[PDB]
Amino acid sequence: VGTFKAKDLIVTPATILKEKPDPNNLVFGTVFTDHMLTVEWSSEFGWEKPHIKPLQNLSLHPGSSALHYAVELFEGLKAFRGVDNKIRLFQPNLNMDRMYRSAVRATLPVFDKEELLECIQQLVKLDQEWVPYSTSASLYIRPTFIGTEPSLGVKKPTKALLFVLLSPVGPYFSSTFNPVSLWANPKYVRAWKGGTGDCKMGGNYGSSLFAQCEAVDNGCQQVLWLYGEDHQITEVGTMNLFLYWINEDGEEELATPPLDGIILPGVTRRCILDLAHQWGEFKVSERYLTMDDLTTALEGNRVREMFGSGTACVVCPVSDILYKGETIHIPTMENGPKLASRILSKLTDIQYGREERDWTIVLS
Amino acid sequence: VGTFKAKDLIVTPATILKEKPDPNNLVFGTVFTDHMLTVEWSSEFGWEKPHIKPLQNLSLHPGSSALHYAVELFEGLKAFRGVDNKIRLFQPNLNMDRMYRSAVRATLPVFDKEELLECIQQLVKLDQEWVPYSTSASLYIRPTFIGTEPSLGVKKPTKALLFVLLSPVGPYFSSGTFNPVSLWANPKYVRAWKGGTGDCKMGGNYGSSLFAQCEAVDNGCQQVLWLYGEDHQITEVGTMNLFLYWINEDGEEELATPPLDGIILPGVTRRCILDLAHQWGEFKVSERYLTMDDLTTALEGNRVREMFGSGTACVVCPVSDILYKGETIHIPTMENGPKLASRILSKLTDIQYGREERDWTIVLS
Ligand SMILES: Cc1ccccc1Oc1cc(-n2c(=O)cc(C(F)(F)F)[nH]c2=O)c(F)cc1C#N
Ligand SMILES: Cc1ccccc1Oc1cc(-n2c(=O)cc(C(F)(F)F)[nH]c2=O)c(F)cc1C#N
Ligand SMILES: *Cc1c(COP(=O)(O)O)cnc(C)c1O
Ligand SMILES: *Cc1c(COP(=O)(O)O)cnc(C)c1O
Repeated sequence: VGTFKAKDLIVTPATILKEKPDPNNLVFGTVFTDHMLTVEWSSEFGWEKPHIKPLQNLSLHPGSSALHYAVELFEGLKAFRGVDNKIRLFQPNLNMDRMYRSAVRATLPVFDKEELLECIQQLVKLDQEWVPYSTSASLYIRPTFIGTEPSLGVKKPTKALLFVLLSPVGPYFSSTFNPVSLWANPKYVRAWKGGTGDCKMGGNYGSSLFAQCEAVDNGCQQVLWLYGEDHQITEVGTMNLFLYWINEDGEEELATPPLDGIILPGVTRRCILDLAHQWGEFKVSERYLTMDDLTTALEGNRVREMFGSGTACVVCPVSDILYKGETIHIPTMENGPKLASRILSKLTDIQYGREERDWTIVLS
Repeated sequence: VGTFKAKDLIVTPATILKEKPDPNNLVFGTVFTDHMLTVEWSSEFGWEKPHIKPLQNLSLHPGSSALHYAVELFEGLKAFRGVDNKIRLFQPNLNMDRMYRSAVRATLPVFDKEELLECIQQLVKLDQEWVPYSTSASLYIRPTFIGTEPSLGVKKPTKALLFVLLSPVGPYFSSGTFNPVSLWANPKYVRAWKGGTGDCKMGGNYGSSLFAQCEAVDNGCQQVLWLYGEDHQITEVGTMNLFLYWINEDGEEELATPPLDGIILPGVTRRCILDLAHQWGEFKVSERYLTMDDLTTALEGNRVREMFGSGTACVVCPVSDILYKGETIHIPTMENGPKLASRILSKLTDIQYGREERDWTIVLS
């Protein structure tokens, strides 16, 4: 159980550089930078020295376990060009923690978290002009970890590739807030107790595409993932779910589903709970929320705001849920949205260096 | 929509051929033949013409959805060199049915099932000397279907590759005789859930299983017994369907297997075994729920005869033991012959190797 070291980085700069895209006409994860990180592993020799080199196709054996048994995991984090023109990562330690834990659950080989971070930092530094010159755009960092075992045997891989892509992304909505409609159909399940839903393992995402297409066919933008006999609301697509409301006890509450195995422990989710705890202005509950809790609250005018949280869209307001053939209105946009707007501004201010924070590291 | 057609096959023969492996010293899925099938798809142009060409690395964009969101599915079926030296596929139509259905559930593009079969048949024909000269070995056919979308967007792919590998494989167990397995039963891990993809051969179902398989091996077990629900239903033996041969609660001789309620992969071998047992008409055949309590209650009453896994891998794999809640539970399969397991093995083996005629076999094109 060794590791690749950032000290050993072999840098092959590209001799031909690509034009950067317009920040205001960007489709998410469509455009890639000049360079990538790649690190080879084998059971026989362990970690090879890491490479920063030009973006290129991967040459994979067609038996590679990533292609057959989804022996794969990824991360998502961003680099932000601040108002002071300094580039910052946001809580990147939490991403490295989550990637390591996911690697263990996948049986992919462990690595030193600080060494991968330093390798990512060198990659973003070389491609730093790709971090858009825009206070509403970012560079998406996609660490990826794949089994490359050339064997059809269902086993712990004896060959893996860890690589990192960079992709400049614009504002989540090309437009201020575009509130989403959620397609809520309990027939589909994202994740289950005893499953891998609390990891960013590829297997969790492939099974979701069918339901996402069903959502789009019914003029919704995301899936509301329901779970269990009592229809728990768990996640908004690939975003954590927050409910701002008067609870059953008549108390002002920010509620989110708890980490009981079926929720991806989001970085944004952690940051929002940390903020709401620190503010000390209302109750903060990691607790179960059902469609009946929600509809009961809406008939009693107890619901203020619902929003998704994630690296993608820091705070994504929900306006409507389609469920049992009815459109259910969530009055998020008629209540400001006051708290969603405040949370967006606090995280945005930290990300873009408008305010100092422990949560940000300036680029190496 | 539309489909690639076998009539459009572009064949690029290999100019250098590899030596075949020893039929008696084969490891599953480690050795590959001279050629592969590849077919490109895009939303813009649809299916390109299929290629049979030398085995080669795939050139994939590192954003390919197969690498990120497991936008992928596979099949497993075998070609058998029979006692009459004729090469036979076994129920290959059922594999094409299952691949199509899996493609729909994955949001990968549909294709004509007959055209893929004919493409596979041409591939196996060109590489037919790879079908081992051994009546206890096979050629494993691995159809694979991957999203190759160069975009990190979590979406229906606008780019896919369908390809087929061939791998000569020996008997499941080296000895050729039954090597009975121990199952590691830990309810903490769940293979599949209602509203999930457990009834498809989608890659996502398999990645989550490796950790549990390693836990099994660490406790001297060979396979995972997949438990489900508050009452601990026995569902599957690793990547094999589960059969229980026993006296049921009604005092009747019964072959039981869990039913296709969404959390069971509809196995070809599973279908063949039910078809046989129905046809024989010698005992009750029940697609029904089986719990660890049903099993342990039956063992206390000496009501259990045989437990076996079923699958293309190991036609019939006897179970001798289950580790569950820190106790070793003995299944007396090997002390009861195993009579039914042995009969089922013989019938399917005889069909596969052309010892007996059947509708279930197609001779090679
Ligand atoms: C790429 C990714 C995978 C898994 C979890 C999170 C994640 O991050 C993002 C996801 C998305 N994204 C999609 O790719 C598709 C959808 C649709 F709704 F269409 F399914 N929604 C989305 O938010 C995005 F647009 C941006 C980011 C970012 N940053
Ligand atoms: C490769 C494959 C994938 C999914 C479903 C079935 C399937 O078929 C097989 C599986 C296995 N196989 C493994 O790959 C590992 C394991 C252990 F659990 F031990 F890791 N057991 C096994 O039976 C095998 F040995 C042969 C065949 C065949 N043909
Ligand atoms: C990535 C992800 C999230 C959000 O996590 P962040 O670290 O906040 O980006 C939420 N749910 C699922 C299922 C995810 O995959
Ligand atoms: C493939 C598979 C089976 C058995 O399939 P056969 O067609 O009989 O080889 C059983 N369970 C799982 C999970 C499988 O993937």
